Amino acid sequence: GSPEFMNKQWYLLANQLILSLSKYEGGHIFEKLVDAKKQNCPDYYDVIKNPMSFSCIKTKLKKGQYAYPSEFVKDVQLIFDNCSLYNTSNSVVAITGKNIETYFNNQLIVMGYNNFILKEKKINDMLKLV
Ligand SMILES: Cc1ccccc1-c1[nH]c(C)c2c1CCCCC2=O
Repeated sequence: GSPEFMNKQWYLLANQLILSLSKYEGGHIFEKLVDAKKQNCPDYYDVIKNPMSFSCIKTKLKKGQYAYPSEFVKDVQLIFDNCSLYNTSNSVVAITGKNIETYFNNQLIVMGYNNFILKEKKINDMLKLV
């Protein structure tokens, strides 16, 4: 397809997808960066050195700071990885995090978003062939 047209497309799906995650059940705990004091987890940024939240990703989208479709997924997946790292598997937060992660990955399938990630790869090979 048209290269800039494609970029407009997956940008639209990303902005849609981050919004669905904000409204999904429990998504509000990933909306903002954790305030270690107000959540009384005062060791959070001793454990999590690469913090990420839905609002950070929204700002990147708004600022046009994603060059590839995989870069958006990587940031969302980072939220889920921080969540499972910090919270024990039998905790409310860990369980909530795995529920949103399953939903995010399934939206990637339903929305055709993964085809944009596949496209990104072959273009970079097509560029390697030059
Ligand atoms: C549980 C909660 C409520 C309101 C705002 C943020 C949170 C939250 N969101 C994450 C990803 C958290 C926490 C605090 C509990 C332990 C640390 C954590 O992973």
